[PDB]
Amino acid sequence: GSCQVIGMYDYTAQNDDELAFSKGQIINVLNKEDPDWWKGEVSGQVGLFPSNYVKLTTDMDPSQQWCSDLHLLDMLTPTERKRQGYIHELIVTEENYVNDLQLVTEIFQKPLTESELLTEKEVAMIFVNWKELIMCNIKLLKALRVRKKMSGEKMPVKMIGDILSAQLPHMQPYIRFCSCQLNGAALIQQKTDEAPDFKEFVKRLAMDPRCKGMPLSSFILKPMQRVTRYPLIIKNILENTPENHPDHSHLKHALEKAEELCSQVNEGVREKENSDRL
Repeated sequence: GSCQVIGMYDYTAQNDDELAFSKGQIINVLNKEDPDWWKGEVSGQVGLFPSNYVKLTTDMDPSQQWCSDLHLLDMLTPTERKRQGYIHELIVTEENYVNDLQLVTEIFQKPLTESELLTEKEVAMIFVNWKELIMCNIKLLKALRVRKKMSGEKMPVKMIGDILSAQLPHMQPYIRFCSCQLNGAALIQQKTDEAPDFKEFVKRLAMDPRCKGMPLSSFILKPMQRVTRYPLIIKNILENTPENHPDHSHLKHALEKAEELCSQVNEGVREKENSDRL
């Protein structure tokens, strides 16, 4: 089964059929036949490598990636550490996510609603209820920030499910946005093909350093990506919350609201794509 590993030491290839890598480098594992020589790939290059020189990423403590600076982290149980780790993966990636949404508007939406290089409808077709998403997610973010503040600067957070359980219901605008992003994507391509003024303008918009080289056709995919990601993170938090824990019940409720949001979103996408045959 495909998975990632990180190099725990440097390794120079000793034979032509080997994969050389550096400490800290992540390599994609293609197979683990030989329990000593994994087949890996790094940047399109495939080779065998010593399995004892590597560490599965899934075996890495999540608190070490998302909150290594948490206070008293080393005093917590191994299971509460993972719980803090996943809680912070949720909060950190949310900050990351909300800011990217904002970024799209600032450097792509507004600069296009002024470009006059396309109608008022052609802007809705691409960004649809994008602004609406920024609103319900900013609400979530603010709520998480507050809980984070309530808990103490770099202090373990005890509850999170209540906020997610409460916040997920307002995520309904995603069904609409995700359902229409398929055309919005076609639109952007049509224009960047028929309107030379367009291809150039949107090419300039995208070179803003904060885009790190990502075209608007990929930023537009983020709302869907975020919706499918939630369940995954919430389930990991739940799994590290015992049933006698005061947040357990909320987490269970939140996982559920998150899973169906994702279902509703995916149903809408399919529905909308099917109706484009009638």
